[PDB]
Amino acid sequence: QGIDPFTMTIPALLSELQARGITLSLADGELSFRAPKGALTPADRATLSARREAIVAYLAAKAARRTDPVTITPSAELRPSLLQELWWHWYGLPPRQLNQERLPLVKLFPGVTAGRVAEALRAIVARHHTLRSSFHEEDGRLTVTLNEAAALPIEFVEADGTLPREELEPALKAQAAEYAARQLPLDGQWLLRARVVSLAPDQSLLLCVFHHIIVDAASLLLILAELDARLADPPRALPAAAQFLDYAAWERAWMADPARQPLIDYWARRFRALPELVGPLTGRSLAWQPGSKVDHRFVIPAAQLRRMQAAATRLQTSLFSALLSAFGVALARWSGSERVPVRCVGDLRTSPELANLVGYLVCSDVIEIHAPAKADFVSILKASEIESHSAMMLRVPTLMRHPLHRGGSGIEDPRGIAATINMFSVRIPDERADPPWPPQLTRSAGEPWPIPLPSIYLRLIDYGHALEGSLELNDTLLTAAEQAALIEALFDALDRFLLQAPLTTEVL
Amino acid sequence: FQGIDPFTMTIPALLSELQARGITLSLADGELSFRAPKGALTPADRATLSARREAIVAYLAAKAARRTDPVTITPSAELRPSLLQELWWHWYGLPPRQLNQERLPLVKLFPGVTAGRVAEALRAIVARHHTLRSSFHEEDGRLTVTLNEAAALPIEFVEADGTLPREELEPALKAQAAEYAARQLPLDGQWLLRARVVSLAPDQSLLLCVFHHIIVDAASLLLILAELDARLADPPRALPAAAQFLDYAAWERAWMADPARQPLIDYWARRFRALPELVGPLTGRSLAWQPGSKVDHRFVIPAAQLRRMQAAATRLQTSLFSALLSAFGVALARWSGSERVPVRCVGDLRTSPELANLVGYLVCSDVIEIHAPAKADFVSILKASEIESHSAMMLRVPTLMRHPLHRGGSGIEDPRGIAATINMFSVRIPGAGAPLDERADPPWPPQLTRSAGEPWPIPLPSIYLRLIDYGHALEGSLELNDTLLTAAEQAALIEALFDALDRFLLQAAPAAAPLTTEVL
Repeated sequence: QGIDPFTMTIPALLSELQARGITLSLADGELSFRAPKGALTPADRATLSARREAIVAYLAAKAARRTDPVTITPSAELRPSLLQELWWHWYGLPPRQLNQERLPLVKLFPGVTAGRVAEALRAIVARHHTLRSSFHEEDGRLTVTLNEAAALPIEFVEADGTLPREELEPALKAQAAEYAARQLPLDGQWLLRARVVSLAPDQSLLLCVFHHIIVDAASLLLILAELDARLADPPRALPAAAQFLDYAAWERAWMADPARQPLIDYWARRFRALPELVGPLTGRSLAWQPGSKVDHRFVIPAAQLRRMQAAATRLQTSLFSALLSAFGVALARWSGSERVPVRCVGDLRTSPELANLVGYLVCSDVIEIHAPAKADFVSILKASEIESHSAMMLRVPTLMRHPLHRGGSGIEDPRGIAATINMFSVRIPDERADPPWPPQLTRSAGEPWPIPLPSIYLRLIDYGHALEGSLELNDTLLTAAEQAALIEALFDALDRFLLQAPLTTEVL
Repeated sequence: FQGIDPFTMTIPALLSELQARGITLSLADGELSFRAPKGALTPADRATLSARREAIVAYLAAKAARRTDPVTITPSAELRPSLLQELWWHWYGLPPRQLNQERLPLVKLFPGVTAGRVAEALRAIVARHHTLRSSFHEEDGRLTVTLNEAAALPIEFVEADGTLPREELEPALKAQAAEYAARQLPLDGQWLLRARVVSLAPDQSLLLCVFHHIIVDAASLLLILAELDARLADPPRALPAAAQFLDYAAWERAWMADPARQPLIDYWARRFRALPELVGPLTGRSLAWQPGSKVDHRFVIPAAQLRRMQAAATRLQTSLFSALLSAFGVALARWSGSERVPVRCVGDLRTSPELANLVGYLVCSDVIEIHAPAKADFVSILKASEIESHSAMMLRVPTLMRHPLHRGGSGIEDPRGIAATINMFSVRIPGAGAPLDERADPPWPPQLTRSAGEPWPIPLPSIYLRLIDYGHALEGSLELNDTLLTAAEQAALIEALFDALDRFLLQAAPAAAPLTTEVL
């Protein structure tokens, strides 16, 4: 619990009161509290009185939140979703699309014929109607149509499955790479392509590419799970799934309700108050600008990842939260600013009604991490956990997703926050006790972004046995010395706060 | 608990973080070395240690100079004043009216025991612990100490009418005790204690003693009460072995004169030059000790709230004392507006078995600085302050911030520059302390009793919080210089203290009590 409740954030103030058995509620503009007798102290009452405006604003936002159950009713309307409009109008149709428009799927199906794989894939496409979307503009109005699943041209090619493991693996890897590198234009007829490689009469390799406007990473996992179930012998039952087209109608209705206005206003106000980070050596604003996207990839192997999970347990927190706090501390140290906003990528599938919905359901949780040099890590961690829970409770689907060229309600454009983090876990099927630190880094070639590029974007996937990371940077905005210092700051934070949680004597 | 900027942590906190990783720093032949698992010390660690090498070596040199167990006290030392007796004598002088804190009273009823048996036991205690018989005088200005004979102690016998009704007898006995305790016991008097037995009846005796504080501390008062109980029990209990304070005094003088002490002195002198200065939040006046009027604000925390405070300290994995110290420091920070609060913590040198049961004056000070930035949380302040208290206790010097000086010194003795003192100790004597209060919902804050002012013509501790944990209750007295702090400053400091106790130690501890809804 903080020392000065008068200057805590409202989420932290409310959480502190919650831990002492005091819960606040808003009804008809009247603010009230429920607690055991004498729990609310005169000092509490003075704080609540001094900060009444902010408290009631926060509570009105909370009243406008998405509440369970999310009840999706079938919709006769076929129209672009709010997020599809944001994507289409922001990214446009450049002659070469950004690589992030394409999401590949690569899966070997031992024992299964190419025809059975293609049949299962086509049935998936027939089932989740959003997969068949096709977009075009008429008079500036974006419109969507559905292809017929029967018309999907699934390609069949062959490879010699009897080749030795050490020639066959590179050949298949090169086939997948070439396939995934082809353009999948946003205005194309189909927003996916599928190809089956027959390794043998009963050995098949599936290669798909889906357009990111229609499919998120969680949906790729859903598609793989549905494939495994359909191709098992005998096939397993398929869990029911709502349709994204129906969700899209529900979401447009939910967003157009004036009841949302307290929530929108809350976020808009918070974003006006966000500080600006600058290059530590350049003083340039770190708001998003065009540039060259360079990816710095690394893998934390099993032993170190296990130490990190142990440290996270000892801090009574998730691995995600520990990593988010280390990232914020690294950014504070690197930038020189003790207040660091971070855009955290999340998944709107947080209720059973949305569990198996195939589509685009990516969202953002924006928090502000405070790392004063006098503080300890666990304290920053605890504060950030509170901010993360509040942000997740108060999610708005369009919030800091894609930038805007116009308009908006002040919550949509993410360009003013330099740093994004995107962490998730995968649990679908190294061990050196001698891993170096820092882990080995591979620097990618630069991808040209003629449009604003996330200045700093840390992607992390926890596979259980390893943690894959990619620090994507605007190599045109950050100097090489700035980039190296940020990498050093990141690895130092990870080591100090998460790794370090026979005896020799040396003179120092 | 690990800080964000190790470059600016205190050395005790830095060493604590490294220890948590199995990294131990040592000093040998002026060379700083480290023991650790083979890949533990990282380049960032090494850069921090190299940049802070001078202060790290100074701290370890202080630690090497520390008091180490065992304390081996040689018996039958020659008789001379202790270092602390000289400090007391020369500081306080012999004013025509002494300060009340010179007198420590003892009041104990011994049902079933005749007056002669009580007097025999008390005299034997006086015969056994020779420092009790000290008497002071000057020879050409040099403080000199001699011993009275225990046989010559004039124990007074008086009577009280034990058959009077309880409501006549109890006030009468309390007035006898109060009058007896109020008489002067001059520092230069022949005896530095006096004893009187009140016969309520031939076999009902009330013992009244007064001891001079230069010779007896509060822990020794408890030791004397325990020894009386042992001596008067049937059958009598063995008496626990005790070293003599006179011999400890010679041991301590030699220990302080050893040149090996110099790095330790040096460390503290340097720490104290760096102490911030606190000022009154409404006056802007320095809160260093000044003459004035001592007013005591007394209160009692009853059983139900004390149990909640103890559960909070258990949940924070700390002692009740550490929790109370951190709450006091946070209150001082909020009240004063200063995020850095020095606190003189009164302690007891009896921390090893060689000093257990030693009757005498063994009071010491542990000085720490509590850092309470408004954005910090309580548990991190608590954890850091624990580290500071452990280091300070390890590096104790008996003369450190005990009594002020008119002259001389080594830069560590005078405590006047620290506004706030805390003095916490525990008692586990059945029936001792405040009346029991087993209400499950006692009011908060506790009722406050303000004493009349005592005139201090010499520098008076500006803020002194005394706390006694009796098990069933926590008795408190906040002693304030009523000439220095305005009434509004005093009220605000008391309110800050009670708010910190409530918010960080009491709250979340109602165990499913009735819920009410109120409009704000």
